[PDB]
Amino acid sequence: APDTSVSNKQNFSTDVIYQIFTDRFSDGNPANNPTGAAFDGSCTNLRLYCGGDWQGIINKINDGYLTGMGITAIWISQPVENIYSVINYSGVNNTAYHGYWARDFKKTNPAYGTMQDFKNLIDTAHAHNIKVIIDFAPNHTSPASSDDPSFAENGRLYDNGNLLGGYTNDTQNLFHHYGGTDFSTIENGIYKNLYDLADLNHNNSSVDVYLKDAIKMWLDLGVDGIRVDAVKHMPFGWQKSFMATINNYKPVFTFGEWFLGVNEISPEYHQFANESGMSLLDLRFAQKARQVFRDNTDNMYGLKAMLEGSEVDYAQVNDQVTFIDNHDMERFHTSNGDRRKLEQALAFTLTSRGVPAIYYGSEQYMSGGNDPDNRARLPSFSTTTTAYQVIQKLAPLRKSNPAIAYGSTHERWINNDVIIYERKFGNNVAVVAINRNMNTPASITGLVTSLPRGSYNDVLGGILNGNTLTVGAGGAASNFTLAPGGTAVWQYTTDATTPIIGNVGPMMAKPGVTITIDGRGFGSGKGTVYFGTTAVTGADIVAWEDTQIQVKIPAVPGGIYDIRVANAAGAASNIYDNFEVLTGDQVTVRFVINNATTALGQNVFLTGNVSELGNWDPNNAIGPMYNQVVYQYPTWYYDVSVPAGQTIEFKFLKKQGSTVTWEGGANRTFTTPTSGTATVNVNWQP
Ligand SMILES: C[C@H]1O[C@H](O[C@H]2[C@H](O)[C@@H](O)[C@H](O)O[C@@H]2CO)[C@H](O)[C@@H](O)[C@@H]1N[C@H]1C=C(CO)[C@@H](O[C@H]2O[C@H](CO)[C@@H](O)[C@H](O)[C@H]2O)[C@H](O)[C@H]1O
Ligand SMILES: [Ca+2]
Ligand SMILES: [Ca+2]
Repeated sequence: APDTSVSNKQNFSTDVIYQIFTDRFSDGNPANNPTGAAFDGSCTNLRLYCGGDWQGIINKINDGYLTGMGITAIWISQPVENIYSVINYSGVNNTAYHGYWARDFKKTNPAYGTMQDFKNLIDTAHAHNIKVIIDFAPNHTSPASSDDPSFAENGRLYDNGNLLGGYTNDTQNLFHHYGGTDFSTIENGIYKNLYDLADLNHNNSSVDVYLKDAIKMWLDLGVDGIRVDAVKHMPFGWQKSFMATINNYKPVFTFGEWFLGVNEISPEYHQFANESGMSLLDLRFAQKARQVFRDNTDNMYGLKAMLEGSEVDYAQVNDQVTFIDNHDMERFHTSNGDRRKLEQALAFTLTSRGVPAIYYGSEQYMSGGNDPDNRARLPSFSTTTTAYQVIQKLAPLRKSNPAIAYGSTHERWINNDVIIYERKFGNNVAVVAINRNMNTPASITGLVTSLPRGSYNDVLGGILNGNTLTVGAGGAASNFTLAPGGTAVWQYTTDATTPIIGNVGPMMAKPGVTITIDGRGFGSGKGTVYFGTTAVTGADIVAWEDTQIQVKIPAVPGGIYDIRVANAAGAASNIYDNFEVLTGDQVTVRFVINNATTALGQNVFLTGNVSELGNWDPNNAIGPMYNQVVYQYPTWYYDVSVPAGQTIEFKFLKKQGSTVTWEGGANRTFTTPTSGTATVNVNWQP
């Protein structure tokens, strides 16, 4: 199948995602609406159900509203059954319209529809070449007070109708009971409760296996992607085993949100984005795009520097999901805001690297403050707004032009208010020019591009005051004036003759998993795939064609490998790095060490003899370990993903700056479980 086929569940950079709060989009079946205090058909109380469902999305795919726009992926609210309570917080009533207060991850939320309606949604979407991404929030169940069991449904968790337990009188320890987080430390935000949400305990084998069987079920129903909620609030080691479960079973694109405050970007934000096996929502992209296109708190050098920083500080910049607003921020379009600012921000995101997500209602110029104001029902299904037409013209180029789906980003011209960047992949080119200044025309001189000679017509059709670009010999464009607010897109596509890899998915799996390598110039004759120096040929390559290769991972040692393709004539591609071959299936083990006293700046880490523990390299050791909430200093603890069913050797070590202090004595050994979790409790060997 080609790389752009709806069948490619692993990579999404040729797609445009439309993010739908299911309840606020379209009520196609009123019979399923919540009644009573839980419902507000006028949708003026934005904390209640307004009635929107999966038949509403099916109807908007069928009648062409979403396909007319060129949307190839929808991201919907979490599909699982939620609590039915109307909770009153300080006079204001609240319901699970949002889908985040789960109670059974194996059933659907009936307000959205039945299992047959979810299947009709998947088959309709797929028959119209639309991929379906779902939210999945394995961090917690719902609001609960252990002191007051009558509040809400007391965090209760069910398994396909069978009650597993509640927050009050949790004798099985399905949940954490450390109090509520004050967000002071990452550790404090993982093991304590977020607000009043019953925090699930993933170190309990029953919660662990349940959440993994639950996501496999949704993979079997045909979903094509998962957005994992609250990744900043769950142990990294448990998330790595959760990702391994998906990838070793039916790998689909998975991403989450590490939230960063205004310009406060974290290393661990990037660390996790590189280590976990999942992609992140690009907060830095959205922040800078609002600072430059919306609030004018920074200028085009700020935007250039963020686009320059991302290509090198993300391992997979093509898997980062970009956006300009979403459910957690004020809407980009404000009341006194010029609509052209939104239309430029949209054209920028749709032609920029990554996987673009469009928040529902953007194209209908919705405005609103933060939650719940940014989640109003969308007011209209007009197919003639300028923003609808911008998406309609640009979104197809993700499928048709490999430079927008996969290419590099190079600023070809810039000043305080203007940027012209080129996107490049092999022979394919796209150039985009944006003038954010709404009163001054910008005089463009000396623009050089990679386009061949020709008179390129603006793909946007002049809608955002764009112009034709006249390109001469050597990519030099003749000068032009970019209109106030002007935006133009020019492109050229041809076949590549050489292999170029644009994306690989999944990026972490064990031997024998089929990975998808997407790009151009692979050719129709089966060739060779390299994991490091290891050649994979013939029947281990499941499918080979010019834009897509599907190949089984060879039985190589666990660790990080570079991938490379050679077509049937021996021409080799660029190197796709940072691919993690896992030693096998994973389980998360908690490691606890007592009597490890440290100095100022000295922390405890773990390493051992498998790639998952860093293969005895102190710089690739796991940690720093934790020591405040589940256990207190001098006892340190940490949840680590390790290969299932085998004996690993390992040792702990303290590290302050460059000095590694190893504990003495002999190496420790431990035989990991086949599934579920385990705890290892040891004492510092001097
Ligand atoms: C819990 C969230 O924490 C971090 O993001 C916050 C961030 O701290 C704020 O500064 C920013 O202004 O808003 C973000 C959303 O609160 C973290 O990195 C996020 O990834 C995480 N996001 C999730 C988590 C929850 C799960 O409940 C959602 O909240 C919902 O639950 C509350 C309480 O039940 C409801 O009343 C809300 O209406 C729901 O949105 C967040 O929206 C989601 O983004
Ligand atoms: Ca309904
Ligand atoms: Ca947690």
